[PDB]
Amino acid sequence: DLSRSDEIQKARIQLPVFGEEHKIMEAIHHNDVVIICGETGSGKTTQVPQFLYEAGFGAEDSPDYPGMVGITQPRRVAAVSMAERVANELGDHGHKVGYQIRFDSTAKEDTKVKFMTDGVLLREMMHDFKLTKYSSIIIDEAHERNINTDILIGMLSRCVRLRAKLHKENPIEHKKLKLIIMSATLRVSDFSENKTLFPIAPPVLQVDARQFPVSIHFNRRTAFNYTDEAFRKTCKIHQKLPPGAILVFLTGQQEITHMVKRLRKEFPFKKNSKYNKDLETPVSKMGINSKTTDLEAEDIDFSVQVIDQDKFKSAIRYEEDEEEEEGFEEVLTEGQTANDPLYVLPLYSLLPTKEQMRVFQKPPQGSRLCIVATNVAETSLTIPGVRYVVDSGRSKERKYNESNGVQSFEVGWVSKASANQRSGRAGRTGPGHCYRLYSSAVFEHDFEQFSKPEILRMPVESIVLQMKSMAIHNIINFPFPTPPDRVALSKAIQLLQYLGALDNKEMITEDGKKMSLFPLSPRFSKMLLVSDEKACLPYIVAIVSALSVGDPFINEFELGINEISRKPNPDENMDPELKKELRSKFYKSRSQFSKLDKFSDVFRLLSVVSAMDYVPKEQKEIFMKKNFLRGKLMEEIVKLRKQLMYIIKSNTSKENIAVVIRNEDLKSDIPSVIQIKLLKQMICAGFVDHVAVRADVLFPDDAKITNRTSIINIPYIPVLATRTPNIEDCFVYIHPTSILNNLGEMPPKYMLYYSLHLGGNNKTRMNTLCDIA
Ligand SMILES: Nc1ncnc2c1ncn2[C@@H]1O[C@H](COP(=O)(O)OP(=O)(O)O)[C@@H](O)[C@H]1O
Ligand SMILES: [Mg+2]
Repeated sequence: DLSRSDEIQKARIQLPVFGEEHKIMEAIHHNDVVIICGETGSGKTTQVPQFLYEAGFGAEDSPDYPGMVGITQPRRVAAVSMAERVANELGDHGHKVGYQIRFDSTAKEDTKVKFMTDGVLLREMMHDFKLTKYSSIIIDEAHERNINTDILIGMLSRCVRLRAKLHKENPIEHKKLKLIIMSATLRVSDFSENKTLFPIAPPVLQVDARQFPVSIHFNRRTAFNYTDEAFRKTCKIHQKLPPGAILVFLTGQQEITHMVKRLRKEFPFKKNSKYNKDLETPVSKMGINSKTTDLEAEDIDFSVQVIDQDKFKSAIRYEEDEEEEEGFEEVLTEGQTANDPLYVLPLYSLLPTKEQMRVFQKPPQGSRLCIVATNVAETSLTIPGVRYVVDSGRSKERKYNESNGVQSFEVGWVSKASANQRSGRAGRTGPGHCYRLYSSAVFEHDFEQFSKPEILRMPVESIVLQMKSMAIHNIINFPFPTPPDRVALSKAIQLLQYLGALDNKEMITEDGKKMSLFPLSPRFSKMLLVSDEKACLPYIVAIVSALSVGDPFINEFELGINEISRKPNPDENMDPELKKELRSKFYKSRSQFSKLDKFSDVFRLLSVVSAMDYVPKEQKEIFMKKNFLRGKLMEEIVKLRKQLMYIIKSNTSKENIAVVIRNEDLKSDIPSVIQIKLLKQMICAGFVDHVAVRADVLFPDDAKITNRTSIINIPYIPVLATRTPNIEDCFVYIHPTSILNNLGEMPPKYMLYYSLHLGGNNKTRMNTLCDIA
């Protein structure tokens, strides 16, 4: 027999999924694949595994369902917390419940209900595709559309098909597999209507959760300093409004730690109270890297966007086209004071497990609970008693810049769907309030309706590399929920081959696996991997960071000081002396960063970035102004170098003991001559498919050229280019801003280019990196 406590079984009957047990189990008995949709707090994660367990799934001599019940989460916080909750709810059967969030954790013997991440199950499928240890797999939180979730759903479609075939043949020897996909929303047509996933559409069950009304309060304007605004709003809620918990939505650990410290200092418990160490978080993050667990966007610090208040405000100035703050008309109730202690706790994915469990316990009497969380608390779990939500409206998400191939992880607006999901957390126990730290205008105009599936926010070569690191062989025909185009997939496989991440039979190499460990686009990952020779790693880190952020050099044409037009075509129609003096100082400044190498634009980049570390704080602006630099880009490059250094150091160890890096660690020696030649080979490894040979070499005497041709007129041809019936439609040229223009000597024979550019219609121009010998 199974025996739960009175508290437990009475909590369960309130949950809307509990009431639909009948329809759910009926569908599961009649169908191998079932989709269940229900809002957060419905009881999906806690109750469906219990339904299966009570039905005999995993029972030690079940004739049809002896395998475990596996349930995946895209979020490891949810995996662990919801495992602990289900173990509690199973009473004297709770020992059957375990979890696994690390690759090399080996789970308990008697575990029959197993919570794990996405990536854990993907890895188990490498050793047993059929997942024979499992009677049922629940893919949870699918509406988040993380890349591993999409991949797992495709993999499981094949697995369930195969298990059904084998079970049809011999049911004593091969058991069926029940696949259940669970979603917070109805947006499941990429699963339910996808015929390559499910030839026969699975049933879609809807659970009708009862959410109390939540009053939505927009701020009048949208503050740039959202952490200060959230602190301010949280204090006002706490001091004026009746009992109930506060959930604050920030974007990452650093912000959360700082905000929790401010709140504890503002509303402490009495001096040397026991509670002022139940709140202590002596370890800000667990030792974690990509070798042991699947990094989530939230965990990765690699941001390339300039933060800038002026740019922010001008981007949203339409809100200035149209008195008290709304949502503060309720008052304190008896036994409350404006200065009650705040039982404030952090909640983010890097948080140690024992600390992350504190958020479900009741606050001590006479205090108010405040959870400062990332969007882990948006749909993946529920904090009891939340009456007030404070929404920064933002999150850290993966982004892919199509124009330059840079993958990064950036703070930006969430979708409207996500904002509404955040608000809803204030409506689980009773009517509540959500305080959005942004205007109704900004919400309307700049919050996208729906967030893009992560597969659409990735370099396709990253998608392919991840699947290949999971030993998924057939990429082209893989049943994606949202498939990339076959052409892009083929090109991505070929790129990974040029990078040596896939071999000639399209299988991952050892260097491929190492690259798959990095959160960067594979060209950059490759350059960092081959870089640990002759103390060259820091130079490559500087170069990758500069390329990721962008060109900090303001050029003559942007300064409006060019003597000759950018383009030679003769179309369209104080200041002079000053312009000539500006040109003088500009070419001097440029030359000052061109001393490491005479042919290589990438090394003038390295040069400014290196010089930047010797310019003390009070010189930055003078430095910037004197050198026509984009100071915000330079500062961002400093920050990114430090982030990337942390990423590498965290990867060297198995357990992360990487130390905070300080600005003084970036001080570089200027590279030696052989160091420079080597850097050129490393960069070339990242861009092997981008070499351009002077047309006069491949074809001498068959094409025009003269003694005094402008350098910018000297034709190059990318070796991998598609020769056309009329050839010259395919040549490319050196840009007039490059270092090469100051040669006079003839330009190199083999040049390495970052990319080619066609806007600016004279001719296709090269964005040059360096020469190849
Ligand atoms: N320690 C706990 N962990 C998780 N949920 C808890 C805990 N204690 C109580 N609960 C309650 O259990 C319910 C869990 O619902 P859940 O299964 O997470 O729904 P869904 O997965 O559909 O969002 C919540 O309403 C929450 O209030
Ligand atoms: Mg859930």
